[PDB]
Amino acid sequence: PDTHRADERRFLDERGSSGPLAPNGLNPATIMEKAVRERIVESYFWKEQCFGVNEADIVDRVVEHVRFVGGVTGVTQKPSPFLCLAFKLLQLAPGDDILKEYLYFGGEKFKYLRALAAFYIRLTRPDKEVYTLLEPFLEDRRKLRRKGKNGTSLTYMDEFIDDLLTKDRVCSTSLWKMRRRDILEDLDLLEPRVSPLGSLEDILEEEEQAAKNED
Amino acid sequence: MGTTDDVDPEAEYAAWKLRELRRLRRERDAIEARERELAELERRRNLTEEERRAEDEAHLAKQK
Repeated sequence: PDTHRADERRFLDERGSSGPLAPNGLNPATIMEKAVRERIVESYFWKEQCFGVNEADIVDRVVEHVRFVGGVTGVTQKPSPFLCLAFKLLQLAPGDDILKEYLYFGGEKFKYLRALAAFYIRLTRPDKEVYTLLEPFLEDRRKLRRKGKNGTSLTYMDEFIDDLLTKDRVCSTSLWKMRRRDILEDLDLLEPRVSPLGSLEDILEEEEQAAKNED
Repeated sequence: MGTTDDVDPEAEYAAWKLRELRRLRRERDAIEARERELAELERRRNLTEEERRAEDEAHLAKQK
């Protein structure tokens, strides 16, 4: 009595023939590399915690099980629960409402949920939309753990977002190549990014004022 | 390991401020680089026929 295994097997073994595409025009099943897909579906966490899960279950699993951001680590090539849940999100293909909830409301309560949502958005969304959605969270300064060679190292949400926005490979996953932000700006699709701090000149003026006055 | 937020709000905000400043400086550097590119473009545009010929020949013979 297990339709779940059948559905998963169907998704993994072939897609795009009977697969709805991501908003960026990619096929969700092939967004992550085949090798990594193998490492995930074979993994214990996938088999015991991702089996037949739901979008609600996604939040529950994130709170319960993810303690860091990472791809595949160690000699055994174990995929992080974070990565596995990302792959599951690729499977579930959640809509804008669910992503909105995860990111803003869930993200406010659970930082790793925001990290997951941001990752998924970078994976599945058009470049302009990705910049517009993710750039505000450069103001999110909450601490995150990232999986290193032994244990974990410290990073921050704004650093993770910046990585998503500026790097080709994140969490053992190749991110679809994007038009650079300056290209979008040149094409008038995007205005230049506005920092919460303001312009560099403004920062210089405030700095000079703070220095001149006694402090 | 594990992470705990807001153990020292002031310090954490200061650190974030430096990170954001770093991003801002990166953006500024990019802008200046682009302006240098436009400057060189314009410079090429204003070369005479013979000047451009001499320049391109010099570059080619140099790469040779």
